[PDB]
Amino acid sequence: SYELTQPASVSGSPGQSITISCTGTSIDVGNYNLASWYQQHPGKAPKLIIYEGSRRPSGVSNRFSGAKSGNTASLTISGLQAEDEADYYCCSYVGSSTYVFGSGTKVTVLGQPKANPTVTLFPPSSEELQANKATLVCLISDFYPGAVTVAWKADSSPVKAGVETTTPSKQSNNKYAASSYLSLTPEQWKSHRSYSCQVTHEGSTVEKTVAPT
Amino acid sequence: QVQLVQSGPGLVKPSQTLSLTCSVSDGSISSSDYYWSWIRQPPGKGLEWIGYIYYTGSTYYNPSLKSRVSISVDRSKNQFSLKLSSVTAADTAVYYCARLVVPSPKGSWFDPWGQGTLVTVSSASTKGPSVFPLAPSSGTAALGCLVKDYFPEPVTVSWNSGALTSGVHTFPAVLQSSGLYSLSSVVTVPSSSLGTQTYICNVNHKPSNTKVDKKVEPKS
Amino acid sequence: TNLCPFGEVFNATRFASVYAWNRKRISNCVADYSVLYNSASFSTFKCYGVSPTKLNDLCFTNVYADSFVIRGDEVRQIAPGQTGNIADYNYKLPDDFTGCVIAWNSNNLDSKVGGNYNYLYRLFRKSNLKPFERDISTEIYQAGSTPCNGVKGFNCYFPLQSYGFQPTYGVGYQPYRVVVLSFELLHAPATVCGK
Ligand SMILES: *[C@@H]1O[C@H](CO)[C@@H](O)[C@H](O)[C@H]1NC(C)=O
Repeated sequence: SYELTQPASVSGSPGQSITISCTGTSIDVGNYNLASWYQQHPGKAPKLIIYEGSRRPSGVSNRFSGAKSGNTASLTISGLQAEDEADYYCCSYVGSSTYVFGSGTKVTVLGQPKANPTVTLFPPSSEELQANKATLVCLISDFYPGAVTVAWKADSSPVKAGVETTTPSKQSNNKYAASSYLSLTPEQWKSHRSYSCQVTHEGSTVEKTVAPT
Repeated sequence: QVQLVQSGPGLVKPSQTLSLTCSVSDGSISSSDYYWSWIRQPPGKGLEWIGYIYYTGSTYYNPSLKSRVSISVDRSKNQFSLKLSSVTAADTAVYYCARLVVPSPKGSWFDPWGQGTLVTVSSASTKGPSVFPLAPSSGTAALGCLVKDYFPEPVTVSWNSGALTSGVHTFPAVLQSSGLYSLSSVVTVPSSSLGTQTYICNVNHKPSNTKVDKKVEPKS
Repeated sequence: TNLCPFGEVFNATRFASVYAWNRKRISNCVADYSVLYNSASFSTFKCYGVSPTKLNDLCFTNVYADSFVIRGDEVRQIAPGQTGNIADYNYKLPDDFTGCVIAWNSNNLDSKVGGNYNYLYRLFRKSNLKPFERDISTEIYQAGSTPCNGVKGFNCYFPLQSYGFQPTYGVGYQPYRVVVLSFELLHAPATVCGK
């Protein structure tokens, strides 16, 4: 089989316990070919949490514990904290040949309250303008859940061409962050009195405006 | 403790050979107790073990890439390298080197890891970014830097040579229709510091060996 | 008027698994034990009921050379009165053992890169092995209440397990080649002597 199977996502409340399953086919007996577990935060390399099924490296919290039910290894995290929100991979030596990692488990800590986004709109810099280019920058941060839509606006008229928008990304405080770019010719920028960036998050709407000055 | 430092080009053209090198510090690569492996992870996907090498030269690759992978070791220079031939867009991934510990049949683990090297497989030529200052205009104000039109990823942005980290927010890049990348990095600072405190972003784009420092001053 | 084929056992290219240990029957030859005790390549050389130096003056009817491979942790079990997975289920020596136990590390030969799984050891058995007993069974061991019917599953395990030798292992987990010499003196003409 070789494909190691993990749940796509698991979730739990703060201070509680969760368990991540790691299902394979190779049925090893007892203390033989014990799996390992790794934590990966966004933009970071994997970090070893559990080795030899249950042993922990020095410096790893005792809130992490490993076990196995013959066919499936399990990583248990007690006393859930906000920083425990990350991706988790199990690893094992399958079929005495290759090293395989699990499908991956996205742990989300429940109980997160709704957060309104902070919009930060910038105008084209004079240096860029003096290079015959113009770009508006609309920055969105500290919103939860991580889904927003962005609508640009010249004066009070919608725009479409020259818009580029990121996918939301989890930041350090577990909230989300996205950014949007509006490319313009300097003529278009100086023609209209102002451009706007309207961000919608969970029915609420926050707008920002900037003018050529 | 041990340390692994990765190095290598972040851009490889199709059908060319990917080449990476991992250097070992605070420890000898000529240890009979350890293996030295490579692991890759396509963006947004999972981890795939490529292969490891013993300090004597013996290698053991993932058979799904055995035909294209060549891992070597240089114990005199305390390094081990990776070579992947006939690369395609499917090979664009972050590549890690890690020490593989196998002391018994009880278990085995990877510790520690390299910081990761993003290698993009594309035909678009390397291009350095243009950096424009995002000037603040207004208790706290927001200012930043715009890193526009570069290829490939990634770029490194620091503020005041690392002396400013609190409140810094380097957003993920955006892919434009032209195929070039563009991102901005901002930091929120007190307003009273604008006329005295100097704020300089340090943009580093290793694929083009371009490092620029743009001082962000208020509009005038 | 010759020299016994002790080189076929010690300098053998391949060794058997401990559960299916290989026995070589030695008879009608002149045994030069000076090749063994004067060799500095042996990590274990324990003799019971006889002296290494005081062996070239002795004659024996038959000599039995048993050869296999185990972990370094399990070398202490190849001795009279020992217990453990090897002494109980793989290779058992009697309390009145008369011979020598010889072993040496073979990490360079019997530990592959990627994992050498050709060497096995019996992990499950209903009762202990009698001295010099050799169990080569592969019947599915029943460790539970329900019967197995020859299929693996809950409380129905395969009786043999692999060593998975690799050079990165600790010395207690590295392979060790063992040669056990049994000296036999019956009411028969003695055929194996020394110088
Ligand atoms: C094994 O071969 C070596 C030479 O390779 C020799 O010195 C040694 O005596 C031999 N051992 C036996 C038991 O024949």
